[PDB]
Amino acid sequence: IVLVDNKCKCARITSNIRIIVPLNNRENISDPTSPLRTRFVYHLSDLCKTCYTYDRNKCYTAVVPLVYGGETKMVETALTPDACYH
Amino acid sequence: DTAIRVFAIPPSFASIFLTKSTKLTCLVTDLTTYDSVTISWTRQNGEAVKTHTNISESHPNATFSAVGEASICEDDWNSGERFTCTVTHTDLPSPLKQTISRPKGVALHRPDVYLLPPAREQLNLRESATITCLVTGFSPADVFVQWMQRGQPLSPEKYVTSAPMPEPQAPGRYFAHSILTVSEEEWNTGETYTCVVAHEALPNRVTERTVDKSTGKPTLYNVSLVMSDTAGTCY
Amino acid sequence: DTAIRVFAIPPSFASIFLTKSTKLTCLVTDLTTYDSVTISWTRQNGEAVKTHTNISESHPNATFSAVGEASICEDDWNSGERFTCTVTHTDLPSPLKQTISRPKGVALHRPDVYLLPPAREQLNLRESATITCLVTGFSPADVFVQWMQRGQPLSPEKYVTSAPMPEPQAPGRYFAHSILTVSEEEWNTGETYTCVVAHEALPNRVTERTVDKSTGKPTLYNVSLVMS
Repeated sequence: IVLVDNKCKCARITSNIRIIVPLNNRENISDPTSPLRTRFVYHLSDLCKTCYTYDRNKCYTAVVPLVYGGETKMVETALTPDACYH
Repeated sequence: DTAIRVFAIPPSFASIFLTKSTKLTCLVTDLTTYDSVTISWTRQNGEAVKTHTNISESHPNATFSAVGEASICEDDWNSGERFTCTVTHTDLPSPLKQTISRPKGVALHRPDVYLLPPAREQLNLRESATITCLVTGFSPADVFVQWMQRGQPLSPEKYVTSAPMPEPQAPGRYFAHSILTVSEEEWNTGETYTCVVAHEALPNRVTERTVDKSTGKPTLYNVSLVMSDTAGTCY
Repeated sequence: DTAIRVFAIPPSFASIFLTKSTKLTCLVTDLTTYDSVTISWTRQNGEAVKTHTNISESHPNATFSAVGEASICEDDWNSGERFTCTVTHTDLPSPLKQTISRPKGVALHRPDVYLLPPAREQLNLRESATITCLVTGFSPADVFVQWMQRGQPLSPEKYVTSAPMPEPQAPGRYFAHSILTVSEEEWNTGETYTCVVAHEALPNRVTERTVDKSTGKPTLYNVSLVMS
């Protein structure tokens, strides 16, 4: 019965049409250092073939620099460590 | 050929797909029934063909002869595998030869199927329903169609199909139709109705389509756009 | 298949419905080569009728033959009678009573016509659109169909209709289809398309069914913008 259950945009169409549109998220998902894209588009045709949310099973990541005593070093950090693994 | 016509009915794509046997049948009509009526097959190059299997015992006019055929594999059907039916009889002074080749289909076009549910008006009659599987935007010809219901190839007595006619956009495109009658209630439930279309231009020569009340036009729209100021993930 | 072969011809009603003129012509393919022909046209009642004329001496077979047309009254021809000519040959009397008249009687049934619009995929592709006209459940055969756009008869090249075919339910029932191509732009807010159907088993000898963008059903959206 559930025609489409895209978790990228949380669009579920039971044939009901449910779409959650979280406001807090940066334009670019690759890094947080990007404008805040408030616009949201939900093309049903395209969706039935640039994500906004994050899947529960998906654990994104981005590389960031760190400097303590020596030289700047790049280390990976997960945007949702709870999903990855008080 | 001018005197004494010779029929030649090659194997259609349906038998290649379902029966899986390319048999080239050739016969002679309006001829005498004596002996010496030998029907043989050979390639124009000179090579012969397999034995004529599954001959026809009875004849329309009890013509004492043996139809010529060959159980060749599908490889002898692509573009460059021609054939020749030779017939000999005492009445004629010399044997008659009939050469046949492939149409060499050109301007291949991926079939574009656009199905749509039965018309609303039928529902008011409430006596019977009919479904269409019109196909268009395809080339070359020789497109097969069938109506499946949960892997149940429906008999030709249930569904009918038409030959393809030239499309108005251009002559390098054809279109065909295939209807199937059922009861209105059966259509109401959907019953996993599907249409299977086989065409050489298709990458796999098999394409399935289906339709239901939902597919056509749902009047209701229980749209629920949850704003969810802050979810981040799937809330 | 054994001699007396008749090549495919258009016996359809449009033969007289497009120009509104009775036309009577009967011939056999590959006729015997002879000078002139023993024309003879008479009704089954017994009285003779005006013979055809306008013999066009032009054939691809180069076989000396004759072919023409004859216009007769409508009451008698459409009197439930399968009018048949009686043209014979000069060498030997051979009355060819070929039924150029349509089959009257047998069984009358309303040809149910449904006018269905193009699929959503076709319009979304935004390349073209096809409107379907299904004619079903009628008798006898030879049901004609045509298209119009508010008195604007579109060229036959635009649309196309299948010749009648028997129905799977029973031989008496038939069915046919007529497709019409058109751009999507007009199908959105352009003009209305009408599929007229002509059949002997009709009260006015013709009906009509129109369609346009709103041919579907009114959509009832229920939007619920749930917010924090």
